[PDB]
Amino acid sequence: VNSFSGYLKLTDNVYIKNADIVEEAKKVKPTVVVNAANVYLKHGGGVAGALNKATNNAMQVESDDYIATNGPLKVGGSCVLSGHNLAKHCLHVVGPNVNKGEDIQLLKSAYENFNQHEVLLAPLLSAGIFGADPIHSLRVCVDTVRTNVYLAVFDKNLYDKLVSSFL
Ligand SMILES: Cc1nc(Cn2cnc(N)c3ncnc2-3)cs1
Repeated sequence: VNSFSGYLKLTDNVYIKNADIVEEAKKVKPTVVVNAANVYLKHGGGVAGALNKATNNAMQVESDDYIATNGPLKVGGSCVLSGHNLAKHCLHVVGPNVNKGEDIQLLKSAYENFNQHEVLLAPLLSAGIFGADPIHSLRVCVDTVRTNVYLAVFDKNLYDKLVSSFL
């Protein structure tokens, strides 16, 4: 048993809910929240800007020290940093940004990072302002992640579309 509530079950291991990932993290305090990061860990908008704002910018301060030491992530890569006030850990995962001309084939590599964690609260990678088709992102998630993933979709209209179209 875990503390996640109100999720639709898609598969053996994938669950989904219409909720802001920020509001879900505050309520659950999961072991791992996934950030939809970029390679610079510059948390401007989408899930990164919203998560970072909820940490009072502590996520960005920690992230800048990480980049100063290690350099940028790879597209498709990740790093584990603090979850601050939202979670034990934040897994910063870089999905391809379609709008940036980033290769969509890297989305599977991005979701493979989730398999290093038994349970995660996560957004749909490369969706929203990263420009990918969210229906595709959900399919790659279900076909790639083997650990237990609780997906938060903030947009009501997108949630209803993802559920109705899910095979
Ligand atoms: C770059 C990306 N944006 C989203 C959409 N999205 C944006 N803002 C939030 N606070 C969200 N919580 C859940 N999903 C959210 C997915 S990936």
